[PDB]
Amino acid sequence: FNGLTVLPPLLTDEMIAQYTSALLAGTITSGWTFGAG
Amino acid sequence: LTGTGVLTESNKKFLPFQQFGRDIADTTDAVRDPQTLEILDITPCSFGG
Amino acid sequence: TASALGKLQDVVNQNAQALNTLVKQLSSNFGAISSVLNDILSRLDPPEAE
Amino acid sequence: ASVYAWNRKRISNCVADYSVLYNSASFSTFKCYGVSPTKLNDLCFTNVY
Repeated sequence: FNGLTVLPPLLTDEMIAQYTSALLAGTITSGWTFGAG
Repeated sequence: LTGTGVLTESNKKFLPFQQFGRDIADTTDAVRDPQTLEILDITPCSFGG
Repeated sequence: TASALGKLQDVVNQNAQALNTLVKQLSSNFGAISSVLNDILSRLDPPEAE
Repeated sequence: ASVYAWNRKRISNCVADYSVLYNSASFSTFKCYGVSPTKLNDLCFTNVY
């Protein structure tokens, strides 16, 4: 209340969970190959 | 005591020997009016970037 | 057991401590007659308040 | 009164305008401490001695 304010993050925990589920779904089905091709 | 703000009703159970309350930063938060026994909060006016 | 995530808790705590100290520092007089700016500005004359 | 037995009076429940004290020129000395003498008209006190 004295000029101090938080700011929101850009990404949200659902987008981060999309990322961290895409990486899992790739690693379980494709091995390393998806990383470099 | 001078100031600016938004006066509002409040549910602070001031005791009969008390007049006002303070916040951690040592500023007035609530007051008792000199003409009525009601207790009022003071809230600062809105601001932002 | 909830103690596993010590680091993530301590990185929040270390920040919260400083953020609280920065606001609590506002109370001090620094040698002035009174800490409240509006009080000084009310009880005194503009030539003195500075 | 005499300095060995100085005299005191307690004033309460009053409404007073100090401006006349600054229009008067009958005082050999007039000095105040801790409050600006011009703004006394805008203040309140619990007691005056």
